[PDB]
Amino acid sequence: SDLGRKLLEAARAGQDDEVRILMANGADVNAADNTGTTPLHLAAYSGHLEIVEVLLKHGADVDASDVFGYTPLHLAAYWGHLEIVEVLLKNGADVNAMDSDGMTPLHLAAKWGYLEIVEVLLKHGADVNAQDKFGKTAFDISIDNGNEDLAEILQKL
Amino acid sequence: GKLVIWINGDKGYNGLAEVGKKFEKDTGIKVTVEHPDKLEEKFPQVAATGDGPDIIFWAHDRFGGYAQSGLLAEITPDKAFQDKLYPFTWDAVRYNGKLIAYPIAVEALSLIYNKDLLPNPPKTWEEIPALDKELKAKGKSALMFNLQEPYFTWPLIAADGGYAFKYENGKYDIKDVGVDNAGAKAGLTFLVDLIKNKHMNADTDYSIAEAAFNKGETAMTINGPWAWSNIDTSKVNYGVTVLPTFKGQPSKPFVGVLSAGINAASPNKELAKEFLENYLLTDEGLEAVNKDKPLGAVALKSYEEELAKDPRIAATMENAQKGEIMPNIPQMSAFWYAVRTAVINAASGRQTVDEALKDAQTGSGGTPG
Repeated sequence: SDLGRKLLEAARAGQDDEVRILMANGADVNAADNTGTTPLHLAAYSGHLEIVEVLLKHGADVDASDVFGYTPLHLAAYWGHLEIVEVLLKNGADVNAMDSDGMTPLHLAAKWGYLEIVEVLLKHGADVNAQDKFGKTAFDISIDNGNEDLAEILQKL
Repeated sequence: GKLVIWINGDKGYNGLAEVGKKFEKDTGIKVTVEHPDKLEEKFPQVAATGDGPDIIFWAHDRFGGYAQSGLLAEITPDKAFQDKLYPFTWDAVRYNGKLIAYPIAVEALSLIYNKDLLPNPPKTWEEIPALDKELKAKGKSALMFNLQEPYFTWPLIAADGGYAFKYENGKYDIKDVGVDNAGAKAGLTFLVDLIKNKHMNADTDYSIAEAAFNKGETAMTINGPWAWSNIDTSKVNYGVTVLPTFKGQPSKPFVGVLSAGINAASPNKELAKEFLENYLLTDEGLEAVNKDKPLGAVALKSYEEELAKDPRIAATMENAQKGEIMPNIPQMSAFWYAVRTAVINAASGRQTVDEALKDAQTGSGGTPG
């Protein structure tokens, strides 16, 4: 509601202190807007580690999915925020969550050749054989984006 | 022996009036220039015989309806005069293979960018995601433009094959709509993915985009010559250039051609023809009105080459030439409604790209296929 929007905005803008005040005024940690985007999605996308931690501590749903099927973990991998990816995984994030097109966080990290994120993901059980709507795997995504390096590594199919 | 003219209030009617001043000083024909609001919505009501202006100035798209109900006279410029104008501009004033008005100015969207934030703007849409991540790290946004009107998102959607109505030598096939094809779907899906990945927000409108760019918050925006003055006031170091390509194909923005039509019920058609071809459609003629209010790119090759020295005008003309002339047929009205709904629903996930475009296709008067 009132505090609902405020929390999303603060989380997006990395206003750590604003988040503190809002939570104290009864703001819902799991407030979701029109598209199903939660404060956790926005902090995971913007790369605000301290805020991600705070929301998780207050009970933020680690696997909330928006209208496109994205979980905070998808946004973290796509935006290259390794620290946030780790925290999410430690709080129970589904390493193999799939969006509406069947893409997993591994597919997204693959599009950019994020080696460290790929490792943390694999370690947590990411299915390297997972296929999306276009029948593509993380490997196929690496070639389509010209990430020869990551491509050669994902060779462990 | 009197020529009455109707022109919008945002145009240079003072300069145009100055033009009719010379005509009157060589023939004695009293030239009157008026600019009543709702003139375009009023013309078909007042011009329906009885009496209305002799010459009406307006975007060519509105002239299709006028010709539909026989409200405009068929003009017949000679092969010599026709060569003074860019060929594609004559295609915007055609109705059933019959010229119904004279091309005056040309407008189309261009890519506007902050030179300080972005030295060399992207030549392709595909590069934008990477560019946005690079800029987001420096506290900046790559691109921000009005996503609420299909007029602004069409350039991308049409790039790989999409189109409104098929145009074939002087005519539109009103039943052949191109919003449901593979090209349109490819473009709209690329746009949705930008929103899905947070490179853009589905709620960004005209005002939000404008303020963000003029405040140096975003590296680029998409807009026409009408937005230039406000950017000058913001003092942002900006450039205007060709729109990015999508799948190697140029973005195809809608082209609008300010045109002057003659009232089919006008008793003095020869005069009107004389005025337009020999007094307005000349280097001095257009320059007279341009000084009172900039026209942007121009249909008259002659004066266009002089104006094209301004790189912004050269970009406008380059984008227009690569664009899609806005269809002047009545069906466009439903097209706008249908497509606006499709993009908004696709962008918010309320509908899938396929679903959304399938609805837009039939809503525009086309067949699924």
